[PDB]
Amino acid sequence: IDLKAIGKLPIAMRAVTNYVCLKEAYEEQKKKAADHPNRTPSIWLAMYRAFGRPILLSSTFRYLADLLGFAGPLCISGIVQRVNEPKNNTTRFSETLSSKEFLENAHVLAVLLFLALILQRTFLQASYYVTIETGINLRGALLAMIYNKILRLSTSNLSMGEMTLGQINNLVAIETNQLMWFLFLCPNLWAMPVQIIMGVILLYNLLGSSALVGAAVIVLLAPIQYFIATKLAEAQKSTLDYSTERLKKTNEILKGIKLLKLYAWEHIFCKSVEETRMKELSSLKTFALYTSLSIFMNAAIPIAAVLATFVTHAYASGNNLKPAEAFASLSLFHILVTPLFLLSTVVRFAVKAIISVQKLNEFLLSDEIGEDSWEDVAIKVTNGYFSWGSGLATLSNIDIRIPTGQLTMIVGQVGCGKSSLLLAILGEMQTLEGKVYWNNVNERSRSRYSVAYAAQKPWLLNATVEENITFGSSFNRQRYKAVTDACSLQPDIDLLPFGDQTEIGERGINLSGGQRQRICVARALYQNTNIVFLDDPFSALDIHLSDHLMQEGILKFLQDDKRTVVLVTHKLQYLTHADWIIAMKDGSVLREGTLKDIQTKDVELYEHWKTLMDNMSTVMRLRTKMPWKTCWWYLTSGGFFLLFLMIFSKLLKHSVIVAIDYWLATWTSEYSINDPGKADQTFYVAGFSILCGAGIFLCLVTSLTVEWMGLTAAKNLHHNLLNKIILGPIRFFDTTPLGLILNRFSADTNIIDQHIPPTLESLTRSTLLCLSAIGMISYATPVFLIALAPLGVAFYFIQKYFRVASKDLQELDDSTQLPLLCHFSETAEGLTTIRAFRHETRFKQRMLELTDTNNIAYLFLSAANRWLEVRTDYLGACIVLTASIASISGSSNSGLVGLGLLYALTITNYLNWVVRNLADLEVQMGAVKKVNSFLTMESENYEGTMDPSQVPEHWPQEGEIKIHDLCVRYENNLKPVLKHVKAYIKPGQKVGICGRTGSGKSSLSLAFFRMVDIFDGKIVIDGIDISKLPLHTLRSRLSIILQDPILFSGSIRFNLDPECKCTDDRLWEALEIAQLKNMVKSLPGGLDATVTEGGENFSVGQRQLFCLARAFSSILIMDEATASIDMATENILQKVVMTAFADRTVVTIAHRVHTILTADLVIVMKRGNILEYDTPESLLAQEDGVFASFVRA
Ligand SMILES: COc1ccc(Cl)cc1C(=O)NCCc1ccc(S(=O)(=O)NC(=O)NC2CCCCC2)cc1
Ligand SMILES: Nc1ncnc2c1ncn2[C@@H]1O[C@H](COP(=O)(O)OP(=O)(O)OP(=O)(O)O)[C@@H](O)[C@H]1O
Repeated sequence: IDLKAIGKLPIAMRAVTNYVCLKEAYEEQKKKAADHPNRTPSIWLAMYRAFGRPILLSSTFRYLADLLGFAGPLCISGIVQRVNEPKNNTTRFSETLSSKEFLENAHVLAVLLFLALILQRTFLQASYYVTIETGINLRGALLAMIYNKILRLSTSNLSMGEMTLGQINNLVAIETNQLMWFLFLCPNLWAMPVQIIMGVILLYNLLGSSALVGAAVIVLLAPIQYFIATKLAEAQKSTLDYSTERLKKTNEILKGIKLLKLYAWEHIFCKSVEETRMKELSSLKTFALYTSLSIFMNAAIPIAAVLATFVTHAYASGNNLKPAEAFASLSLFHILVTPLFLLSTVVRFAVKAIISVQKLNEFLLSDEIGEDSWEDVAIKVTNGYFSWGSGLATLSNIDIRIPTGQLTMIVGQVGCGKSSLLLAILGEMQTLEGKVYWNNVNERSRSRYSVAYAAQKPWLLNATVEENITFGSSFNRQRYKAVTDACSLQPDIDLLPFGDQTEIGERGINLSGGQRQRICVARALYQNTNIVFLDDPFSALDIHLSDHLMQEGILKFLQDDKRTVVLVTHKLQYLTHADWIIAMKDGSVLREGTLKDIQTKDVELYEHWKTLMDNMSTVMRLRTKMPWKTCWWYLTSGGFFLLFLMIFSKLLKHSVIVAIDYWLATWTSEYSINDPGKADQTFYVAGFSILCGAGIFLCLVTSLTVEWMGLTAAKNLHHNLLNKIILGPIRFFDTTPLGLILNRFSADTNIIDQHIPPTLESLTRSTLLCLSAIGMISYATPVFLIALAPLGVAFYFIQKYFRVASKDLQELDDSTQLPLLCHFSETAEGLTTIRAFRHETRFKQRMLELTDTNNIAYLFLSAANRWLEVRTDYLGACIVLTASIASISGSSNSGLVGLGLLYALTITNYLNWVVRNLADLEVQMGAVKKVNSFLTMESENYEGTMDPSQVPEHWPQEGEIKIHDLCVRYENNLKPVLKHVKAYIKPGQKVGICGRTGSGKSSLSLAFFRMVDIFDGKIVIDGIDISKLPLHTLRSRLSIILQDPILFSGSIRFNLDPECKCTDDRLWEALEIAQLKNMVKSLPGGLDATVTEGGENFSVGQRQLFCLARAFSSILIMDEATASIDMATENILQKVVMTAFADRTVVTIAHRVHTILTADLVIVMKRGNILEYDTPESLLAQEDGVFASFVRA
């Protein structure tokens, strides 16, 4: 694969030269515009003179190539002119003459055509290859500048709080890509008239008069596509917004798989979501319509146009048209039509580039100056003003110099200024107004080169945690491991699948806010030249009974070391030696003292405080013809007249166009001067012109056919997913990550909706047209059948090479763009988190490598495409020479040679289209196959003769269930239980019972979750067989509680999705529970209130589902309250007793006394499962019952 092949030109245009050009251009812009500061409000009027890398070579070569190409058809006309044979009556001598008769000879013209074709193709490809190699550089430059102005300026930002991710939202991939594409496409806009005008002049010169009327039609046909563009863009935007709504709803739905997999809300939660898709589907249909129409515009106008000219042929009154006069005219028409689509694309591209550059100028001209205005002491200020950045009059009359090595902490939660003052001390905040002085020596950035900082708003790297803490220094096990073990991350030690080197942070493994603050303080610890600066890091993530432990680890770490260590915390848990304190209240620090010296000043301040206290052979070797069978699956299944109608229609239209050409040949076949006459002018209008309507009609039908098929398949494919995974087995869902499933649901549905149809249409059109042309060229000369056989056949092998080669390069590209954008994700996301960490300049060091490391692969892919195009062009030129030589040797008639040469010139260009479309289809279908293999697989059957049983909510025998006795080793690949634990429970057991870790999880999962070979045996449960309960409805009757009850969506506003028009959820079944009372009884949100992905965001009064409200099932099952307030848990227990009035039986799973302390009826267990029934807890102590529980009792 050779993912990182070579930089091979990092000096040329990677990082250094890009800045060396763009910065100088900016300097020239500012210096010149200084004279007219506001008379002319330009932005990048000097963006022309930005590089010195000329683009004039591109335009010059392009103009030369266009002239040669447009000349070619005149050579075709010459080669057809000499068809008439005027000999046997005059054979001039013309001895030794050179320029006299060198022109009209056929063979010399043919060789001229070959030379011109090769030269034009080569010049064109080389010129815009060079242009692209410059474009890439421009993109690198623009990015380098956006970073230079976003890194060392965007730290002290206060207006940016309106949109904190605006930069990483705009400049990520919408702007730079737009500018790179527009630079690579500019020559078309600059010199497309150089082709249109030239073609018009040639057509007027050789066509005469009957064609201009039929010629100027296409010059207006192109604006039809330019007009369709806007509507297509609007439809795409609407579809994108609907897709965003669908994606958010799907994320919410899929986030509760284990919760909904058995409750009464399994399928229903997707109902509207399904409609959502259908709803969104409607918008997609609208977009498809315009696209299909656009294809008709591109598939009909030429034919139509030429008919017009031939209609105006009746305005010429001539006998007929010389076959050497109109074949070349049609060739010119078929050549002119190419750059018009480029022009139409440029119509939108210019607007996109202008918008992007203006947005970039506005962003990079937004308070970026003044947001960075430039014994180890820094602070001596006599300011008449020290503004909170933009906010003036914030710190008036501030003057303080802080002796080092102190615990300076102005503890205060209200009006403290701890963040404003903390940022303004080290100069990182714009409080420099007035006069500021520093110490007599540093041992001009305001004396802060020895700073050290830790998070106040948490921050985690998008990489390994160990990387997140490496902090740009050495890394050896001794000091790092000692610091880590001072306050060990044991839960993080076991939870990370590869240690601290495993996934961590955003788009990685999650981390808690307490752990986040610990990580921040630890990365503060593993820093050198420690003169640390903190701004109250321990007011929220308080280490319970460990904040003192953390401060003692830090004691032996730095407070027993020679390094200034401070903290600006407000907590009184670690208040020992909290000597330094201030009373700012919108003022500077005017207080400083020892532990009791503050009481000397005797402020009401001290006293008051007390009162408030895998293999390559299985990937590469099987990569050849990768999607074939999957493509057959794609087309066949969901194709409404996929090939019954659309294939036949496409073939009919193509053959009809070929017959139209043959009819054009027939109309002017041989009657040229055999009959000037008056009745021979309109003979063939029923043989040639009468078919013209077919050319404008038949294709139009096919213009929708392919697209229509795709639309149907999309809905069906999407529906299949919902059909497949409406409900599923718990093993896979508890095994695989959620992100991959969400990606398979979203990205692949986008691909199948948007990109497959145009690729298929283009590939089919190219293949069929090339085949038709090959057939014609073989007809006109038998030798052509042999003559066109070998070389292209060899090309076939070469074709196969590309059919893989660039794909792998694309594969490299497919990953190459992942990291670099994340860089622009990180530095900006921490707009202030990386303010003054003494490594700001060092941020460029990695970016300037990444940019080149990616643009190198970009250029490699471009070069591969260029080589493919050149090879196709030369193969076509060879085919043209062969067919032309054969036609001129055979010399049957002018019509045959004209048709052959025109079709060869047509086929010259379609090979690149065919190859590119083949690659696109292969890659797209391979992407489809990733989720098309799991299209409808079913792994949870339901085949039971369970008779109709009423089974109301009544409790038969208090839910007596003892069905496990010496449980066997479980199976069915669903996290089996791998031991033996006989089960024998207490029927009338109200309160919960302590349990061992060995079987606590197994029992918790065993309350309702299915299993085959787990604990089968003698059973007495529920009055119906455990295995014979109906799979249609019985599983809907169960109930569970999540480990830490999280209901992300509303689940209250629309909680009456099943048949409950109870009209009592307001205050009768919920307020009495006293946990839902806060959100219901005394709340104005109402019976229709929702919280976005929150089970604990806005619902703190009842994190668990309201048990009484659901009983406005009958079996209640508990879990492990990981983050529940003990008082609230006791209140919920009182509500549980209120429910027990209707239940009087509850089983729970717990291993700690905090959840198993209130036992009223319990059992005496065996190794983790209940062994016998016994109320007394002391009896359980004598036996093996509660010894592990006794470890706290
Ligand atoms: C100058 O050009 C044209 C001239 C005429 C017409 Cl009517 C269309 C174009 C055109 O289409 N565009 C403008 C400029 C342009 C862009 C790409 C190509 S390319 O050779 O097809 N290369 C790729 O597309 N991708 C590679 C792979 C990695 C990404 C970047 C390069 C060729 C040219
Ligand atoms: N991003 C911001 N938006 C609005 N006001 C701000 C911002 N940053 C600072 N301020 C202002 O600066 C003043 C000083 O804030 P201070 O440092 O006391 O907050 P804090 O004590 O860190 O907050 P917390 O107690 O939650 O940690 C506040 O009155 C606040 O209005």
